[PDB]
Amino acid sequence: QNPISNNNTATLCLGHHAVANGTLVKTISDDQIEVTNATELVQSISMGKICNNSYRILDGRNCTLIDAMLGDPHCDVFQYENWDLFIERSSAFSNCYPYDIPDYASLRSIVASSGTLEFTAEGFTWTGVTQNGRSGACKRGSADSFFSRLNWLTKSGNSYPTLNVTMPNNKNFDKLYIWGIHHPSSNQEQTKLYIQESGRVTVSTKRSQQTIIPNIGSRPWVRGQSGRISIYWTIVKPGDILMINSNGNLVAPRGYFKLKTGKSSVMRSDVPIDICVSECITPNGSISNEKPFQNVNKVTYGKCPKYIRQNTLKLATGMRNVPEK
Amino acid sequence: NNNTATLCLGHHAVANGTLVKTISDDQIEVTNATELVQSISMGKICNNSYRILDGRNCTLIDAMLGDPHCDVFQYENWDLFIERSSAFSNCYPYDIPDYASLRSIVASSGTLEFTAEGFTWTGVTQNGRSGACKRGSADSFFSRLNWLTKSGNSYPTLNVTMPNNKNFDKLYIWGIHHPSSNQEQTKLYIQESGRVTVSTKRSQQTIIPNIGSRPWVRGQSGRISIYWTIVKPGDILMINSNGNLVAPRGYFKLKTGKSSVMRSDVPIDICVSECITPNGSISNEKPFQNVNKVTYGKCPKYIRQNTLKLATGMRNVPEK
Amino acid sequence: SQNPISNNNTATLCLGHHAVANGTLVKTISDDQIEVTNATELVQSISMGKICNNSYRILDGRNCTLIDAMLGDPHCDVFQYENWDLFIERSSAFSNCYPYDIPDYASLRSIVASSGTLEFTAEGFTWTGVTQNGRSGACKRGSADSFFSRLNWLTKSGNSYPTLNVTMPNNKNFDKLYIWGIHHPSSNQEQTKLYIQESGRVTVSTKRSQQTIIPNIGSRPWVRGQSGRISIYWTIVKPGDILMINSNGNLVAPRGYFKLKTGKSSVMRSDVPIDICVSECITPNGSISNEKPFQNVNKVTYGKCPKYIRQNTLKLATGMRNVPE
Amino acid sequence: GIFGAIAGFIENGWEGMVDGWYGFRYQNSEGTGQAADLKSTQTAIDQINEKLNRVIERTNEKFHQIEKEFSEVEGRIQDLEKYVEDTKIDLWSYNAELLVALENQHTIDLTDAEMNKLFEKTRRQLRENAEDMGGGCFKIYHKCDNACIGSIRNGTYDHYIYRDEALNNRFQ
Amino acid sequence: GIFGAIAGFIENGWEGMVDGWYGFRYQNSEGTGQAADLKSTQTAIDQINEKLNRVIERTNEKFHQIEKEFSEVEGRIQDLEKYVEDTKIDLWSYNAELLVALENQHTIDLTDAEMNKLFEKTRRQLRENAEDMGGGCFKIYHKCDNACIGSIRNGTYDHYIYRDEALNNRFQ
Amino acid sequence: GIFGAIAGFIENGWEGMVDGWYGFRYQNSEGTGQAADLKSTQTAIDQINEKLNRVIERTNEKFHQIEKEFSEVEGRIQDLEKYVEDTKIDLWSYNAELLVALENQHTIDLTDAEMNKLFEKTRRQLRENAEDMGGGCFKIYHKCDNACIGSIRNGTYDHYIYRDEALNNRFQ
Ligand SMILES: *[C@@H]1O[C@H](CO[C@H]2O[C@@H](C)[C@@H](O)[C@@H](O)[C@@H]2O)[C@@H](O[C@@H]2O[C@H](CO)[C@@H](O[C@@H]3O[C@H](CO[C@H]4O[C@H](CO)[C@@H](O)[C@H](O)[C@@H]4O)[C@@H](O)[C@H](O[C@H]4O[C@H](CO)[C@@H](O)[C@H](O)[C@@H]4O)[C@@H]3O)[C@H](O)[C@H]2NC(C)=O)[C@H](O)[C@H]1NC(C)=O
Ligand SMILES: *[C@@H]1O[C@H](CO)[C@@H](O[C@@H]2O[C@H](CO)[C@@H](O[C@@H]3O[C@H](CO[C@H]4O[C@H](CO)[C@@H](O)[C@H](O)[C@@H]4O)[C@@H](O)[C@H](O[C@H]4O[C@H](CO)[C@@H](O)[C@H](O)[C@@H]4O)[C@@H]3O)[C@H](O)[C@H]2NC(C)=O)[C@H](O)[C@H]1NC(C)=O
Ligand SMILES: *[C@@H]1O[C@H](CO)[C@@H](O[C@@H]2O[C@H](CO)[C@@H](O[C@@H]3O[C@H](CO[C@H]4O[C@H](CO)[C@@H](O)[C@H](O)[C@@H]4O)[C@@H](O)[C@H](O[C@H]4O[C@H](CO)[C@@H](O)[C@H](O)[C@@H]4O)[C@@H]3O)[C@H](O)[C@H]2NC(C)=O)[C@H](O)[C@H]1NC(C)=O
Ligand SMILES: *[C@@H]1O[C@H](CO)[C@@H](O[C@@H]2O[C@H](CO)[C@@H](O[C@@H]3O[C@H](CO[C@H]4O[C@H](CO)[C@@H](O)[C@H](O)[C@@H]4O)[C@@H](O)[C@H](O[C@H]4O[C@H](CO)[C@@H](O)[C@H](O)[C@@H]4O)[C@@H]3O)[C@H](O)[C@H]2NC(C)=O)[C@H](O)[C@H]1NC(C)=O
Ligand SMILES: *[C@@H]1O[C@H](CO)[C@@H](O[C@@H]2O[C@H](CO)[C@@H](O[C@@H]3O[C@H](CO)[C@@H](O)[C@H](O)[C@@H]3O)[C@H](O)[C@H]2NC(C)=O)[C@H](O)[C@H]1NC(C)=O
Ligand SMILES: *[C@@H]1O[C@H](CO)[C@@H](O[C@@H]2O[C@H](CO)[C@@H](O[C@@H]3O[C@H](CO)[C@@H](O)[C@H](O)[C@@H]3O)[C@H](O)[C@H]2NC(C)=O)[C@H](O)[C@H]1NC(C)=O
Ligand SMILES: *[C@@H]1O[C@H](CO[C@H]2O[C@@H](C)[C@@H](O)[C@@H](O)[C@@H]2O)[C@@H](O[C@@H]2O[C@H](CO)[C@@H](O)[C@H](O)[C@H]2NC(C)=O)[C@H](O)[C@H]1NC(C)=O
Ligand SMILES: *[C@@H]1O[C@H](CO[C@H]2O[C@@H](C)[C@@H](O)[C@@H](O)[C@@H]2O)[C@@H](O[C@@H]2O[C@H](CO)[C@@H](O)[C@H](O)[C@H]2NC(C)=O)[C@H](O)[C@H]1NC(C)=O
Ligand SMILES: *[C@@H]1O[C@H](CO)[C@@H](O[C@@H]2O[C@H](CO)[C@@H](O)[C@H](O)[C@H]2NC(C)=O)[C@H](O)[C@H]1NC(C)=O
Ligand SMILES: *[C@@H]1O[C@H](CO)[C@@H](O[C@@H]2O[C@H](CO)[C@@H](O)[C@H](O)[C@H]2NC(C)=O)[C@H](O)[C@H]1NC(C)=O
Ligand SMILES: *[C@@H]1O[C@H](CO)[C@@H](O[C@@H]2O[C@H](CO)[C@@H](O)[C@H](O)[C@H]2NC(C)=O)[C@H](O)[C@H]1NC(C)=O
Ligand SMILES: *[C@@H]1O[C@H](CO)[C@@H](O[C@@H]2O[C@H](CO)[C@@H](O)[C@H](O)[C@H]2NC(C)=O)[C@H](O)[C@H]1NC(C)=O
Ligand SMILES: *[C@@H]1O[C@H](CO[C@H]2O[C@@H](C)[C@@H](O)[C@@H](O)[C@@H]2O)[C@@H](O)[C@H](O)[C@H]1NC(C)=O
Ligand SMILES: *[C@@H]1O[C@H](CO)[C@@H](O)[C@H](O)[C@H]1NC(C)=O
Repeated sequence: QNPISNNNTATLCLGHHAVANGTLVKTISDDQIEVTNATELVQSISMGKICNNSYRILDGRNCTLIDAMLGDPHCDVFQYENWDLFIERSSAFSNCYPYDIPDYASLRSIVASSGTLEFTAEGFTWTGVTQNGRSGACKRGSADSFFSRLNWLTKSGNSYPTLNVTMPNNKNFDKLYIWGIHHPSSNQEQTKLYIQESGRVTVSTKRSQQTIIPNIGSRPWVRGQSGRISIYWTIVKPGDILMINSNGNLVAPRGYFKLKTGKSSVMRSDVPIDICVSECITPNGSISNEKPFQNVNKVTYGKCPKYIRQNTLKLATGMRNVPEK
Repeated sequence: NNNTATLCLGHHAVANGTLVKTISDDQIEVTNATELVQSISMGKICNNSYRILDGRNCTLIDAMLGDPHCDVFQYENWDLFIERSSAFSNCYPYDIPDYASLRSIVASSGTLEFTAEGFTWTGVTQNGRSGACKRGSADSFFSRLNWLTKSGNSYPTLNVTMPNNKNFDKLYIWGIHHPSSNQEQTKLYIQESGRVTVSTKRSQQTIIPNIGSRPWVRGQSGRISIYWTIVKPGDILMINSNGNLVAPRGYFKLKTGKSSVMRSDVPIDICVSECITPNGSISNEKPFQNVNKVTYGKCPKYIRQNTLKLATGMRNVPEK
Repeated sequence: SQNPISNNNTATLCLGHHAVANGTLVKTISDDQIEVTNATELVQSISMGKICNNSYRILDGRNCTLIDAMLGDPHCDVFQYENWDLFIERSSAFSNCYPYDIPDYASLRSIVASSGTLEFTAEGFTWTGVTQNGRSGACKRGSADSFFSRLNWLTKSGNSYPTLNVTMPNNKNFDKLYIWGIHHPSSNQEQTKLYIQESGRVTVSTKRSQQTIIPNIGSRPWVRGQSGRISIYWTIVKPGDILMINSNGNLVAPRGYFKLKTGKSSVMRSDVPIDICVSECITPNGSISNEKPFQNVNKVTYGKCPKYIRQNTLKLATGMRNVPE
Repeated sequence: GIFGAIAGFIENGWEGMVDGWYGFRYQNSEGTGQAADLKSTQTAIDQINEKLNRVIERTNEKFHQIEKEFSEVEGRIQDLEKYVEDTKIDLWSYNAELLVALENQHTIDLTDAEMNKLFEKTRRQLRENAEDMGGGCFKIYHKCDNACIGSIRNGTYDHYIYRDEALNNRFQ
Repeated sequence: GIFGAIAGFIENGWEGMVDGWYGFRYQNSEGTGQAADLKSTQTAIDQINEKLNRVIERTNEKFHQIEKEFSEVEGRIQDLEKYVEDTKIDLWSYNAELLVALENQHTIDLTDAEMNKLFEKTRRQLRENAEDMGGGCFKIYHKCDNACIGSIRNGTYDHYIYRDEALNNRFQ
Repeated sequence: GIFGAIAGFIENGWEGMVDGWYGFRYQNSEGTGQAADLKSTQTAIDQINEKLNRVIERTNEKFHQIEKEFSEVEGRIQDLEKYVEDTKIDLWSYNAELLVALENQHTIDLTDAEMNKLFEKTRRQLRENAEDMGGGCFKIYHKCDNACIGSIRNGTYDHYIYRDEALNNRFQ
């Protein structure tokens, strides 16, 4: 009661710190509760550019991966390239013979994952035909040309003999062979180029085969051409053999691509590539990977935070903040 | 005793509590709990929030092609198309390679908006018909398809083009007739073997008919095979054929939709609901449901459990 | 409070908890590592090194794939009318009949595996105007040229092969599986010798489905004396539906159907031995104990199995914090 | 519960406590009475109310998905569709089971905590003027009529007023 | 731990306590003793025994599933198969890691709580007849033979019998 | 919070305490002062710092996956690809939401626990020499200079030497 503390007493008070400006977090108990400090767990900002300092980034520029593989002339710079990540641009275009690839997406995936365009020519012998067919749809310089990796065969004299060739795989890796069939625009064109009215391509290994027939008919002109080539592929394992048998329309392989089991990929993005430090790439550019989550893009490559829908998640790093007064 | 007092602290209890599970206990009694799993449906599909289209005796595909008994479905749109298990085909027997994909693409787009186009078919007979496909008790055909046959003793190579000068994607449905015999082939098309090539700048399809008997369906042992082609703005459709073409009459408008298709036999009626399942609409108040893994709309999550009780009150410790 | 001998008129009462000399470390939300009195391992990382034969019916394929047993490759004759919960395919398995391929092999294998039976019923197909029961030196059964037991290789009779047209209704209450094929001859001479027609064709249909295959004449790699191939296809006929077969050459005909069941069966690739023991969970590494909730042995499992996770160890506390004396 | 108040040092609940989840019963010179404690009640209710909304996002629209029922046997693609769906359902079923058990544990604990807190709050007010009798009851060692009980209820009890009386009653 | 009993105000555990998890040691005129407390022990054991089963089913029966290993490069369908499986495995691996961390935290918390609860229960019985000396020990300020200790252990100690004696000893 | 210390029996925090999370203020004949408690501070910080590392695996490299954006409609395979990815994202988004709420709850609860534990530790040291004033303050009933306060802070306070003095002040 005495206003002055007796000398034979003391007061001891227990307490905790507080800060003037706390921050709000969510718990199991409370929609919002103020804590002394919190940290952001969601990366929502990108670097606006793709960093090329950790992973080997290859800019496709005007070329798709497939066109670089086939050897579209404007893609010649890409011969024998390799990558961790191949960047495909929305403005890429094809500029050779018009073509399609049944299951295009699978071939793109296989090559992208392999991470290389290491190509090796092989000594195929094509008895009794003319090799190195070319087209005005595909200029290399100012000269009619063709996909560098394919060999467009046509008749010699008045005949196109049944082609029958073999190529054993005596290496220790998978060989990828790319080949095709030409689809003429008319019966007249078919017999003109290949003699046989009904073309056929059979590509086989010991335990698999692909049997293809040409498709004949008028189609919309693309670079002056109503004809088309359809592209196919065949993987030959070590100890297996490749066989090609055709009585017309064959667009022959010139060799093989080396297939690797890689950590490579392909990504669609229009963002510039520059010098900087990042271990995670998205179509929006590289991002920091300090945080466990990100809301930048579900498409990622590298050492990346997990994509989630939320744009912010605040983790408390301090106690409940209870300011004075 | 006036010189003292007693003050007791306590908490409430109820005569009738309810059992829940915790991390600590398989079952413990609390004062109150609530069910989190929706296990009861309305037994009917409510048609008030989403546009529900009852297919009745028609599949979506048959409505698309214009099977005569599906003529009511012309130019319809939906959030959810409902297919009944008793739906049936009643036209020329057909198949569609990748049927499931066409059905999905159309279901998703959510419209059957069709626009006729002025295809010229020089030198052939148009509007072929069949006893397999009766309309008004007379031989007929799919409303959206145009069965071409010889004119006189000729069937010239057809070669036609249709530019897409619109700003949306066009969907073209077309087909090829597989006759039951060489006699029918030459009778209808002159040529001993037909061919249909449908292409654009970025895709091509060439189909050859296969002659022979398939099982009798509505008088017919032949078949039509159905195909589709999408033509983007700026692109052009080309059709080339020397026989057996079942031609398109125009195009369907494709749009980016939030629509779907669902199989159900329950009635469609007026009621309040935002979640549809094959068993009927269900309330969406609860976070979970065990009615059906198939849903459309604003739906609770499907889980295996038929009941989950959330405590809404303290441990219940009744008096003796 | 010294007093060497405690006071008779007071007592001391201490409260405590137990401890063990050798605790074990676990992880909590609060601590990277904290010592507890005991813990239990939740990840099964050890297999029995063999597949137990006693809970589920295990069938050892030995030298045969499930597909070869289905087709009736002679060295697989012992597998006729077999059934299984789990079919084990060995990596040493081989084919020893006419060389063949199955487009979508994986799907047919899955369908048969799941059904869990090779129950086969012959049917009275009538093959008018052709020779039945073709044999090949590529497919010896004992000392005789033979063929897949479940297929019927048709060839010309006299100097003719008429257009075959056969039917078989399904008046049963289950789905029938028909396996059938087409021969791709290696040469034109062989084509006309066997089938007269210069080009054959097979159309197999039901009320609601159809498949047409045209052969492709030409050389494939020599396998057991043959540069030709058979391609295998299947058709599933539902109750009330009807099988139709149409061919003017090259048909490798079904002899009947396999009964399909809605089963709980599967197939697994493993090279470990099968033996007497009790277990309810099988992996390619062998049977595993299923007392634990998780396992890190193999992502491929069958039966009553712990969930596969990436961690090789997870310790669950079964006691209080251990605070040794 | 971890605090050992509910189903602990408090033997049972009161069915007759209708206007609160927690409260007081008392006997003094003026008879017997009961009163609810509003703050403790409100604190528990606020934590329990719509508690799942803190973890489960508001149900949003889903539209076209994958097929989940099949009328034909198909093999590989169908196997994958069925596997994807089963995988999803089993993951959500686990999430549901865990969430409910965790939330229920939290509800049991927080309500036990509120009971304990109210007890401790009351104990601190009474200082040296009362003893814990067990069972959640305090023996108050002075004359303590309804206004005095009321002062405890509203947190304004002044122990110094009664300390001499109480100390004498406790330790004589 | 959150209650600060185990590895807290109790300095260490007792390796010589073999027939219970919690208990008492005592010294009086008759000598020294030890006795397990069975109720606190059982409470802790019941909560810990097969606790995972409250949230996860032991093992689930599964049959035919998708392929998970591949002998050929195939592209799109195979990419999807692998992605589905990897996605599933990472999600379950996360579930396993969190579950074990949460359950271990709960076990530590509940065992610490039982220790605290036993101490508080004993404190409540003793009323004014004993003081907490720290270390989890009470000094009992009266003659307290084995029968008396027994009455504390079975919750029948009547503080009133001994209060005058204890108060005289405490305040001298 | 569950212990009722922070935002509870302690009215508010001290913005003027910058060298610790928990601590003491005192007043005696030598004046007033303040000092941080390092052990309670460290215990809280150790539990909080990088706490997610206990449940969230070190981020690993992922490489080629499935396509997640599509320029044309395709039907069945694309529907499945999209559904798989949507399913994955929804499950991880839920995991993230739950983890953060659980961690935050745990952080609030463990810091409240440290506050209560420091208070109980101090109470036990003081024995019969002090009373709990409420508000987290002790009235110490003997002369208690800065060295004496220091012995309380470093846990070496000897209640025995001040007991006679303290009891006489408390009760007379
Ligand atoms: C609080 O009080 C609740 C109300 O029940 C009472 O109603 C009042 C007015 C009085 O008349 C009471 O005498 C009467 O019992 C208690 O709820 C009841 O709890 C029991 C379990 O303890 C439930 O039993 C289950 O019944 C199922 C029957 O199906 C339906 O039938 C009733 C109508 O009679 C419906 O309302 C229900 O919703 C049911 O859907 C049955 O399927 C179950 O069988 C299974 O389990 C038993 C073992 O328990 C086993 O033998 C058997 O093989 C099955 O595996 C089960 O028997 C009862 O449904 C339920 N009644 C209501 C209306 O909810 C409640 O227990 C009580 N709470 C506490 C803590 O005591
Ligand atoms: C089936 O039907 C299709 C569709 O009608 C026919 O395909 C057309 O075939 C003709 C040639 O026979 C093509 O016509 C040629 O087009 C060339 C390219 O056009 C450019 O310029 C126009 C602007 O007017 C743009 O539309 C376009 O983008 C191009 O930039 C022209 O270079 C040609 O002109 C020159 O050709 C003649 C000879 O034909 C020369 O003597 C002259 O120098 C002349 O200037 C020509 O007009 C047309 O492109 C094709 N259309 C399509 C969509 O493919 C098939 O021929 C038909 N099949 C059968 C069997 O009848
Ligand atoms: C290849 O081989 C197949 C298989 O044999 C042949 O296909 C059969 O062809 C015949 C001839 O067209 C078909 O016969 C028809 O069957 C119809 C369906 O029968 C069902 O429904 C009737 C109800 O009327 C029941 O009686 C019966 O139990 C069945 O449930 C009948 O409706 C037809 O009868 C009508 O037409 C005839 C015309 O002769 C009239 O006389 C009758 O009055 C009646 O109006 C008819 O009999 C048979 O359906 C086909 N079977 C299959 C499985 O397809 C192919 O012909 C053959 N191909 C070649 C080139 O040879
Ligand atoms: C298209 O092109 C291909 C590739 O050249 C041709 O296919 C080859 O055709 C020949 C002729 O049939 C095949 O020759 C056969 O080879 C077998 C070899 O297998 C292994 O074992 C022998 C040891 O005997 C080794 O020499 C060899 O390296 C292999 O390791 C032999 O078994 C056969 O040889 C002889 O067997 C009998 C004994 O029973 C002898 O009496 C005969 O002399 C017989 O010749 C046989 O010669 C060769 O295998 C094919 N290669 C491939 C890769 O398929 C096509 O023929 C061609 N097509 C056309 C239409 O021209
Ligand atoms: C036992 O627990 C259940 C928890 O489900 C309690 O029922 C819930 O009570 C609240 C408040 O009355 C209801 O919310 C109200 O909803 C209406 C319209 O929907 C709205 O206008 C009000 O403003 C209010 O939000 C809630 O719907 C209801 N939930 C259920 C499933 O019935 C019940 O009150 C508890 N009983 C006791 C005694 O505490
Ligand atoms: C939801 O479904 C209900 C029920 O199916 C729809 O109401 C029904 O609509 C039909 C046809 O549109 C109505 O038929 C009409 O009725 C008169 C006489 O009643 C008839 O002479 C007309 O020729 C006309 O066809 C019918 O009355 C009505 N049925 C019922 C049972 O209510 C409703 O349109 C649907 N709602 C939405 C928003 O889609
Ligand atoms: C806190 O309570 C005291 C004690 O007495 C009251 O108890 C209350 C819970 C209430 O039910 C009331 O009816 C009862 O009187 C209050 O003191 C009393 O206040 C009333 C007016 O509200 C006066 O009439 C009395 O004279 C007065 N008596 C004494 C001894 O103080 C007090 O006002 C109340 N204060 C607050 C801030 O809530
Ligand atoms: C609680 O214990 C008391 C006394 O102490 C007992 O402690 C027990 C654990 C046991 O070891 C026992 O041998 C020991 O006596 C019990 O009261 C006593 O019971 C005995 C025989 O029933 C009598 O001879 C004593 O006079 C009696 N003491 C008193 C003061 O009545 C008591 O039975 C026990 N209560 C319960 C409910 O278990
Ligand atoms: C990263 O790039 C993607 C791709 O455009 C952006 O995602 C789009 O966001 C816009 C604006 O909200 C929407 O119109 C689209 O629905 C999104 N997707 C696509 C495929 O267009 C994303 O916002 C970008 N993030 C950045 C720049 O930080
Ligand atoms: C909703 O309807 C489905 C069928 O679409 C029901 O699922 C069946 O349930 C029965 C038991 O009630 C099982 O025997 C069948 O095997 C199930 N069929 C299928 C195809 O799954 C389901 O019970 C209904 N759900 C309700 C009414 O809540
Ligand atoms: C400590 O825990 C272990 C489990 O980690 C227990 O030992 C197991 O006991 C079970 C059932 O009796 C046996 O199936 C296992 O073979 C044992 N495993 C190991 C690794 O030893 C043990 O019971 C516990 N020990 C104590 C003293 O409680
Ligand atoms: C698993 O399968 C069965 C029992 O389920 C057993 O096979 C028989 O036992 C021995 C193998 O040691 C053979 O001599 C018999 O011929 C088998 N029986 C038949 C009918 O063939 C065997 O115990 C188990 N293991 C193996 C490898 O078969
Ligand atoms: C324990 O405290 C004793 C009291 O005096 C000191 O308290 C310290 C905490 C510090 O603030 C000094 O400035 C005070 O003078 C002291 O004599 C003992 O040496 C202390 N022992 C230890 C190990 O801290
Ligand atoms: C603990 O392990 C030691 C090995 O260091 C061994 O001697 C014994 O088995 C255990 N000790 C005790 C006291 O049980």
